[PDB]
Amino acid sequence: DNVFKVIYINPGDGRRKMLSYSIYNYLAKKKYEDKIVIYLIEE
Amino acid sequence: MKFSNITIKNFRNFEKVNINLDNKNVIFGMNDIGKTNFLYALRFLLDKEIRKFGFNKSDYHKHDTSKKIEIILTLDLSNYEKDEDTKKLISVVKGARTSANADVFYIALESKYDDKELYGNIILKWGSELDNLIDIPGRGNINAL
Amino acid sequence: MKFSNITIKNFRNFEKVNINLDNKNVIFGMNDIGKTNFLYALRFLLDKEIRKFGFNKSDYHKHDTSKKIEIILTLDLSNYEKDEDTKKLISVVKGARTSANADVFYIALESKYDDKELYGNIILKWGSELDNLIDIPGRGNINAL
Ligand SMILES: Nc1ncnc2c1ncn2[C@@H]1O[C@H](COP(=O)(O)OP(=O)(O)OP(=O)(O)O)[C@@H](O)[C@H]1O
Ligand SMILES: [Mg+2]
Ligand SMILES: [Mg+2]
Repeated sequence: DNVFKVIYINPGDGRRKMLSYSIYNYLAKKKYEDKIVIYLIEE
Repeated sequence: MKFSNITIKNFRNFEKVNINLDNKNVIFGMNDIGKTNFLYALRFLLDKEIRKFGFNKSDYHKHDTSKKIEIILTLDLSNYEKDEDTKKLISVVKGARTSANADVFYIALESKYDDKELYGNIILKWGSELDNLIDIPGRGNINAL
Repeated sequence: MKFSNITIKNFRNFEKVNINLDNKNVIFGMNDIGKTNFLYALRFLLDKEIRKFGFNKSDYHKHDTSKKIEIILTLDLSNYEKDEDTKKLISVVKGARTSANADVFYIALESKYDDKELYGNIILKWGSELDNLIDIPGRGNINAL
């Protein structure tokens, strides 16, 4: 857990999913510089 | 029996829209454009599981309650002699049709807000003329639609 | 002014129950016999948000579903021009009451199972006499009660 950080993504509507992508990419850019980030996107 | 038209006034992102229809309808468009809000205007008109909760403040156009919500659906009944769904309509609405060969029918919804109760009541009407809609009879939680 | 009597004629646990009441009343007893179905008889009469879902098959006595659910509440309006709540009742009831009996009020609930759509519809009536109870008028989802 000191190496890999896993971000699992599973989803009015439409823009909330893109806003969740912006939140997940902002958290991966900010809080996870020292980790290897693996995205797991489900549909 | 055929769907002909729907007219939506002051419901969510629709200020005044008029859409001709049919039996088979396919709705498409962009994101945040109102495809789900178009289908929920049919849910408030015809489905009794949503109509019993009433309207909130957020169901009004740009959130102000000084304008009433009016949704009118038009049906065509020109094939009464061949279709059984037309007789399924006419056997419940046996008093409100005006002329002897009335081929149109109108099912309408009106809603006016109450600021003290903070509640939006839904009143439904039907008939054959647009200026002579009568109230739907009902007893308890069941009306005739 | 004062609650006098409740009569639960058919409900979940009750076969024929007639309880004298008052203002400020406390119900107690053993476990698993009643006394939250007593409180559900008052939520089905006077609370709109419990009343709007109707009755199921399990709300009838011993799942018999051929009897009529009837819940009658008697109110005593003997004191006039002393309490504001009696004027609050009489200004909404209009003239369903009679000047021969200007002292008692009956708010009743009746329910019969449809047994085709599988739904028990709740029809509410109010009146000054126990025979000849007329229906409570309502416009949309809003009752006069
Ligand atoms: N009361 C209202 N007044 C004004 N605009 C409203 C109101 N309620 C919703 N909207 C607008 O409608 C949008 C939501 O529309 P809706 O969810 O129907 O879109 P959609 O086309 O079904 O989206 P998608 O296909 O991307 O799921 C909101 O983002 C807002 O712009
Ligand atoms: Mg949508
Ligand atoms: Mg209990």
